[PDB]
Formats: sequence, structure tokens, C-alpha cells
Amino acid sequence: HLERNLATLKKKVIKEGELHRTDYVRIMQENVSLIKEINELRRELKLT
Amino acid sequence: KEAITVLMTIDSYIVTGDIKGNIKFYDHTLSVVNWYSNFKLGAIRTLSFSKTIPSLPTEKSNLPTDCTLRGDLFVVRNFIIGTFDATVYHMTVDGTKLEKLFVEPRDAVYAVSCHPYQPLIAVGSVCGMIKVWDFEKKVYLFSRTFEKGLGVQCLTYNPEGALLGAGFTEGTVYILDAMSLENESPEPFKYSKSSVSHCCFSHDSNYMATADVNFT
Repeated sequence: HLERNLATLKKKVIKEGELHRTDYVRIMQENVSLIKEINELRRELKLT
Repeated sequence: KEAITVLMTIDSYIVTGDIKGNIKFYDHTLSVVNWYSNFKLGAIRTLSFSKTIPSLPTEKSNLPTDCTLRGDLFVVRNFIIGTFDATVYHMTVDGTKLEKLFVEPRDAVYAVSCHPYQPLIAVGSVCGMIKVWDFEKKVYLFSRTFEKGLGVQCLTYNPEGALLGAGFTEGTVYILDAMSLENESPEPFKYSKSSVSHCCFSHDSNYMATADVNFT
């Protein structure tokens, strides 16, 4: 039991790391999109 | 979308310049501050900013609209611009003039001819340019831009100085007006088919000759 528990725990942890990386890059993509939109908006004032 | 290659940062602005004539100033957030663009100017390879930290007039002034939510006064140092194509300019910090300086041969260089009775010297490039100076005055004066993509290397005066002549690497020869650099012959003479390698006048203005790299 003790070993099989430890091993399966480590496997779970590894997939937890996978999820953490996935979400981290998702938020980075969000930040990129926001930066683009900021630039667009600041430009759009120029004409008025 | 367009290629950037210049990056330098001034007094808590960032400044970025492009292959195709748009130069931008930013705040460390990468926030957008008013740009300079679309002049007869491109591929800006030299950016530089004045030693002088600007004193600040505001009672009458010309400053551009910054793009902040309000959009505030904006006063850079003075700063220097220059292209890929060897074109040198200075900007008034207040933007009121984009002033160009000397303008110089783009690429590779080939040798110059003197007027035999006047303090004038003619310079030409491989590319698109022949121009004349008064070498006492050190003054850039009359010049004509030549037809696109013709290579040019040979240059001559006639012994009077009244005539100028130039030789072009693509089978092409022009006679030139030692004033206007008009194409004297309604068309140039394009009899050969490769590079000139010499040109000369006779003592008689009536005769001129060229060599070509085919040994002809």
C-alpha cells in the first residue's frame, strides 16, 4: 500500500505541474491580448 | 507588422524605429506616446538624442498631442535621425521642422571629375546619383538623380569644362550638360551591352570615346 500510494501521488503531482504550466501560459496569452488592445485604444484617440 | 530595428531609451521613455519610416516613443509600461512617421524618410538606422536636457517653454509652444487618457505636454530632448540610404536629418525638438543635412552616396563609390576652369567637382555613385560641389565653398550644390538601377562609374569633363559625361555599367552612355545635367542626346547612347571602363574627350569637343570591360 505505502509504495503504491507514494507512486500514484507522484504521478498526480506531475499532472498538477502540467495544469499549472497550462494555465500560466493561458494568462500570458491574455496579457498579450490586453497589451494589443491598449495600443489600439491609445492610437484611436489620435484623430479626434 | 513592419520590421523594427532600432531601440534606445531616453530619460524614462523608450524609442523604437522601423524599416519603413515610423518612429515611436513609449513609457516603461510600453504605453504609446506620439510617433513620427511618413516623411520622405525610411529604414531609420541612426537615432541619437541631444546632450542638452531641454529647458521648458510653455507660454507659446507647439507640442504634439500625447495619447494619454488626457494627453499631456510632451518635450523630448532634441534627437537625430538617419536612414538606410545615407540621408542625414536633424529634428527641432518642438517638431516644427524635420530638417535634412548633407545627403550622401548610398553605397559604392567611383571617381570624380573636376571642371578645368571653375572650382567645381562632380561626384557620382554606383547608384542613382551624380552631384557637384564647389570644393572651396564646401557647399553641396547642383545634382541630378539618375534612372533607377543603372550602375554608373565613369565620369569625365571635356577639356573646355562646358560638357560632362558619364558611363554606366549596363551598356549605357550619357552625355551630360555641364550645367543642368540634362540628357543632351534625346536618348542616351546604349550601343554596348556591359560595363564601361573608361571615357575621354578629344581636344576637339566634337569627339569622345569609351572603353568597355569586354575589351571593346
